[PDB]
Amino acid sequence: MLEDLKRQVLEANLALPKHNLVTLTWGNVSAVDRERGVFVIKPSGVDYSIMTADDMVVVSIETGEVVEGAKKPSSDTPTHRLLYQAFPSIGGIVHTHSRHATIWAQAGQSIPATGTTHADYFYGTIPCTRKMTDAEINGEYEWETGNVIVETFEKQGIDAAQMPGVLVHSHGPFAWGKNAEDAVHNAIVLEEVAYMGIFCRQLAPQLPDMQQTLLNKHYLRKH
Amino acid sequence: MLEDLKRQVLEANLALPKHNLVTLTWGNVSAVDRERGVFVIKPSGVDYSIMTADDMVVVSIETGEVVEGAKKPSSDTPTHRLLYQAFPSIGGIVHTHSRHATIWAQAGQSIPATGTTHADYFYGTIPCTRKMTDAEINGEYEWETGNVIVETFEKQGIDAAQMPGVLVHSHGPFAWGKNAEDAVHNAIVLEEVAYMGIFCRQLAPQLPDMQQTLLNKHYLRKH
Amino acid sequence: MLEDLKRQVLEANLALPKHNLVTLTWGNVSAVDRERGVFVIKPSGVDYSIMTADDMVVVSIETGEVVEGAKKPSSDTPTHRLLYQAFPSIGGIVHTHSRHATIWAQAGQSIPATGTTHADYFYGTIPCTRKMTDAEINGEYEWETGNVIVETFEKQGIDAAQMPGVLVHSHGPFAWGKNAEDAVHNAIVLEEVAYMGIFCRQLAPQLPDMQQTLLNKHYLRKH
Amino acid sequence: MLEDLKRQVLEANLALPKHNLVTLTWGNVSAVDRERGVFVIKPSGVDYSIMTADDMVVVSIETGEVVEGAKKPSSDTPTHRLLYQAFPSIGGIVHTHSRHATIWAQAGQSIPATGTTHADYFYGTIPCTRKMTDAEINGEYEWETGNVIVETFEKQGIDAAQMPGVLVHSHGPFAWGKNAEDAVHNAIVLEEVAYMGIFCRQLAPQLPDMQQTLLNKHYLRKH
Ligand SMILES: [Zn+2]
Ligand SMILES: [Zn+2]
Ligand SMILES: [Zn+2]
Ligand SMILES: [Zn+2]
Repeated sequence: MLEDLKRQVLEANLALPKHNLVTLTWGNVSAVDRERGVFVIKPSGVDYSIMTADDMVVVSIETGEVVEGAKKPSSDTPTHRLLYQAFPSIGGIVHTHSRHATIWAQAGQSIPATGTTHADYFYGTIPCTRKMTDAEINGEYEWETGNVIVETFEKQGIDAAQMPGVLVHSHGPFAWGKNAEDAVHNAIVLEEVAYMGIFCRQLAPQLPDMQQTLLNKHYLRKH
Repeated sequence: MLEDLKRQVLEANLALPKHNLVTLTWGNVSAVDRERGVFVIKPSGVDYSIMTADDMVVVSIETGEVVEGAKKPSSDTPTHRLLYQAFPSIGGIVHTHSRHATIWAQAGQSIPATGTTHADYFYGTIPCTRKMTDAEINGEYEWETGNVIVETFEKQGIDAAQMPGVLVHSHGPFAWGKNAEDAVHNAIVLEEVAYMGIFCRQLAPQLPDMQQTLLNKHYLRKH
Repeated sequence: MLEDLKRQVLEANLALPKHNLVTLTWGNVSAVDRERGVFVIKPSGVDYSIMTADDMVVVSIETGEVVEGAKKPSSDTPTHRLLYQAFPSIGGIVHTHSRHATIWAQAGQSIPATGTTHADYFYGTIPCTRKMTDAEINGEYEWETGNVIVETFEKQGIDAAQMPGVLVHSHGPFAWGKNAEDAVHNAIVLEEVAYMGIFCRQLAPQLPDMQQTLLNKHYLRKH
Repeated sequence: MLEDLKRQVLEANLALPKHNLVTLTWGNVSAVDRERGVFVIKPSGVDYSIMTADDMVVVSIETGEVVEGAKKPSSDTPTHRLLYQAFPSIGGIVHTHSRHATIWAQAGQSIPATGTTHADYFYGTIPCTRKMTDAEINGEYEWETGNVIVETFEKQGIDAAQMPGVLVHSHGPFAWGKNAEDAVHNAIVLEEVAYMGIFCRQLAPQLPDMQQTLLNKHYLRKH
């Protein structure tokens, strides 16, 4: 019912292993169609090497119910849905356990902006959420994961439109963008600055965050 | 005599270099057939690029004697055999010297669970064995290596069915699963969490193990 | 108007992703033609996988105006131009955000010469610039970036002909050479010594710079 | 005049980039023919992608003079020659600047045996030479590099037949074996244990060298 969207989401998902952001069947990408009040997401239980546009699943933003698709949607669907509802500006969402972004997530630390590479895509510190409560973990887990992300941005006054990424404590990264492709790009850059962030810290443990002026020059220039 | 099993084991072995879990001729995979009281394992002295299903060797679980095969079985056969005998639930075993899991093994330290990636495959700390005694090293080495692994799980009260992996002090990782393929997957994830475990420790040297609730949510959800 | 030069610059740019010096669309290479008072540089907004020799842009060294080309030149053109004007000897320039060189840049530290690998291409410490002032960042940024590089070499008395590389604080590496190809080679070696520099420091935090005699033997031997 | 040897040496050299032991034109492999009193080595100034068996150069062990070949021999020829003369048992030599072995070399530290991976190929600590004197550096450099290696093994009482590798302070690794292929294998394993050696140290800074019994079990088993 949204063949082109399914194609985009299919290609985005296929891009995950190509850019070494994932292994086995981890990761998932989705793209939204606000007008139709629905979003397309990777299916659960399908290898990337067999995946076809038909395997993509269409889900209702409002009810989280599957509108079209023979396969079961990704188990992360609730988190995606919550995010689309909470952040109006986003059009695509990417979830992976890319090694270095995940390393920061497991360490429960935020990735500070120390380079223009980072400044070009994330306006400031890429936030890491607080740990989830037992109530949250044992309740509607995936949906609750989404709430913890939204809470992180709200309590810290950060605009989801200027920070297309977040690290979920002890879990991994979540990125988003204008569309499926854009989200994938932010996901790869997120992994990139996560990697460089580890070693530049090692070289300079007391390195201060980059100059606000430089951060502004780069982020505001684009966007 | 077990053509399909030989095919599975052949493919599993071939997967080792594809996933960069090994170099040269290191590593070996085997799968069991309880009813026939036998297991199929990689041959010793054969490059992965020349290996064929016929090269796989069939070995008796009870006697450790070669039941069928023109080639010599992997020198690690005794360890595999011991493990099949000791852990009834396992159907496949993988041994590699994958860089990061091996780094932990040489450091003689256990990989703590600090992420959901880990929680999805290993129910808790991936154990590292104690050093082997000179008696053990100079006796039936490979067989004794198997005993040290079993002893590790017993003295620490860990269920082999919930912890499909172990690190042998100063040597390398050993993984297992329901079958050849499943064992290979656990082997690759083991390497993965080993890698992330190194750097998340660097970022947070005092990082506590992940929340028991989160560990439970993830491991118990599957399995 | 300089088909062969465009070919060289096209190939050089295409080499960036091949040698894993870049991702997405980052990076850019240019080569000069002193006699014609012009230089050819990568275009802005074109994927490496679609790039053709026609996409290359010809720019005036003196006016920085586009002499030929349907596409917009790289946003880094001003930095390139400034460098060609300031350093007469250079014939090619490469800019990338290659992970390890960039790690040093974000750490704001210079890469010391600790190996003959380094000695063969850089005569001494590969300099990292000071931070740029707000005036510089908010003025003609790219052009000013070039000035900060030149100032670095002048105040430190380093000959651009013996040090084909520099790290721009919080940004990334810039390399150059006799031509497009030569610059690319220096860029890859720069990344290489940046990588080894990180870990040899970890192994030996108090390691002194390599023997001046060894540095001289290697650099002076070639060049 | 030794077509088969030239083929072997050609393939060995070509293996260097395949196993990521080198970049650009670094590295070189040679194999000897004691009876003919000559050795075949990679040529200087030829890309790996263009190299053919004819490009290999034949050199006299006794005079170091080129016996056959249109191209100039590797600038490292003297070091190779010296080594063949000093160590009768070796039949092949490999020199590379493989990242991790080179990291140890630049740090001027020896790689301790902490794993069976290492034990299978190197009987003990892989030695790193002392720094070379100015007299040595400014004299017959390459030949002198060979002398420093031999001196290292002699003063430390280490048998070249049991330690197919060495690190030259501030330079890089040198490996050898029964033949070209065997030397290449030792070179790749040397890089491997160098890599793991870096991080297992990070995990366990006070980790003692592996048990002598385990080292013996593994090295003596083979060889
Ligand atoms: Zn996840
Ligand atoms: Zn082993
Ligand atoms: Zn840049
Ligand atoms: Zn060298």
